[PDB]
Amino acid sequence: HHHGTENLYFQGATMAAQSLLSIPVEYRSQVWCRANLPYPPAPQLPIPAVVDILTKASQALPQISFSWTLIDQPPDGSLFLVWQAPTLPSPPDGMHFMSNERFFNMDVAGKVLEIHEAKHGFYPLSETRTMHVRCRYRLLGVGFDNFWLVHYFQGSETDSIPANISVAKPPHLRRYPLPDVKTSPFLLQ
Ligand SMILES: [Cl-]
Repeated sequence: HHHGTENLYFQGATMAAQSLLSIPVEYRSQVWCRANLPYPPAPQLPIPAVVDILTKASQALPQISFSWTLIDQPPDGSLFLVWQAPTLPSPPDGMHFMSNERFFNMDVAGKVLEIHEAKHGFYPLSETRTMHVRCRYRLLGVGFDNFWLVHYFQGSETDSIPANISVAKPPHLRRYPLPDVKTSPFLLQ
């Protein structure tokens, strides 16, 4: 009646469900399911690098843990491996955008790579011009459909445009300060 779509994804994911239930209800919509790696930071990745990173993560999955955690204003270079349903909205990350996220599809070795590219990213508390890009990648048909590489990096000078939260997406500033909510680790395979 509120959770039918989420429930589909937690049929098999019991540990992940148990961990989310340990979080106060008001923060359950706010957390990412993020791998405990962490990835070394990187500039914008070549497409074959993206495909290799997701492929290696799919092969290593039984030895990689995840925590529910808040992501906020990550520095340029930040790369995360996340578990997320493609039919649910991305949780907040403190970034706002002056343009709509664009969805591209590439064929790589007979597989679909999704590229969700959000240019014109800004941090409204500290930026009056856009300075960032967020990309969300996933690789389909390799048994890793609901896992994503999320990458934050510096925008080009030419793409920088005036920023104003009043017309940005998402439309609401998140509430600060953030609570400490990071769960103990769990497995997803
Ligand atoms: Cl637009």
